[PDB]
Amino acid sequence: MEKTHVQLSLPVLQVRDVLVRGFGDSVEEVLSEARQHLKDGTCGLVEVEKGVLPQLEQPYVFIKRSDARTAPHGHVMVELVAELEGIQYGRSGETLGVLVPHVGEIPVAYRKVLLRKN
Ligand SMILES: CC(=O)Nc1ccc2c(c1)CCC2
Repeated sequence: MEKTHVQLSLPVLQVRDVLVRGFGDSVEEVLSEARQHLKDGTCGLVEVEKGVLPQLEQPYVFIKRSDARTAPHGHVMVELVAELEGIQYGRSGETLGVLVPHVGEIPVAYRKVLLRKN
């Protein structure tokens, strides 16, 4: 009975502050764990710039833009896509960032998203 989309405010973390640098050891695990942390309010977002991905652990979980036609209520519609060894699992739009566990790090911003609970 979960709705197809949920509005979330994600803490945006700087890469060098992140204590737990990924969600696990396989594509299926990272997607699962990312979803669980998103549900629990314990998921952060790192914006991708040069140097960021090499400082994080693969497989990566990205949130990517799902629709251009509109962004309801200020929350960009996004979906999850994992990457391992240059191969992506999911096909979507532009990356908003890479998801990581949040364990109390102080964010630099909050990113409002409307997440597809695929
Ligand atoms: C109320 C709600 O939809 N919570 C929620 C938030 C994020 C996620 C879920 C559930 C399941 C998949 C990821």
